[PDB]
Amino acid sequence: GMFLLQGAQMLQMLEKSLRKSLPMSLKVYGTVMHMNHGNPFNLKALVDKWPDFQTVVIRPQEQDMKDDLDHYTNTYHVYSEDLKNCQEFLDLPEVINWKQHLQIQSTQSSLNEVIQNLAATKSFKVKRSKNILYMASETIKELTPGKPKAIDPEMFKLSSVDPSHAAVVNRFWLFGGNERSLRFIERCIQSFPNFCLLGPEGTPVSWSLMDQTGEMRMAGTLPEYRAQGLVTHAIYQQAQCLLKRGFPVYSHVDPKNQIMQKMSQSLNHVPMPSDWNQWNCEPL
Repeated sequence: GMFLLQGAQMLQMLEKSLRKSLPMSLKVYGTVMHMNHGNPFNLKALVDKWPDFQTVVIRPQEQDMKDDLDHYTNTYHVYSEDLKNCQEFLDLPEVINWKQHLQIQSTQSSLNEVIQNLAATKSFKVKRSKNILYMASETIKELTPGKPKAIDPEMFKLSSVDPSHAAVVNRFWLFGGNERSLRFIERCIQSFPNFCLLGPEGTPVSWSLMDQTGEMRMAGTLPEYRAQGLVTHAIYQQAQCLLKRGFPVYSHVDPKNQIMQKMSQSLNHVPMPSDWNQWNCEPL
């Protein structure tokens, strides 16, 4: 079937049900937690059956998805208990619009075969980004049962990124650098907590953001400030505020990037048995 969840009662039930499938449901779980805190990205939760769903999809509003090329906006979050059920659900045109450039995100790598099967029936091609999934030790103990190196406090001050400095984050985001990606960063900075270290001139020199899934995202440093462990400070603070607000602390790292794996380990972030995945889909 296909059901659109409506109202806090249903969205809170969905959040609680997904808690039982962490960490593989984490990408969806974090997204639903933010829908339950004002739904700033105007998303909707779809399931194949209620209350005992097999497949959940979080998707944006059709009339916000006016630009077929805006894969940052055209993002879907998926978790499924039954791969055949998932393929039948994602085949429904009200669930996913495969005619656009889009992103599917999940911490469930087994969805790869569902997406490859639908690429063959829905006339799209796929490029998969697979990264290591980290979670804070503290989040692991609560949901699925560590400090930075000292820097000079006269040199660096903790703050948050002003929306007027989105451009710097976007400038150094290696999956961004363009206008559509800037607009996505601006929505993340407007909607969700973020931390930066200000340099001696009072502008952001390192930063940690969050997106609509609750994941820590888009960490970076000004080139002149690299190799000083400054991003560790921004991510540590971001993580501390998430813990305090009762949200999961999670992130991902490219297997190539040993500096960010080491930094993750230094903050007691643990690599998980689930992977981080983004399937970039566009029509043939």
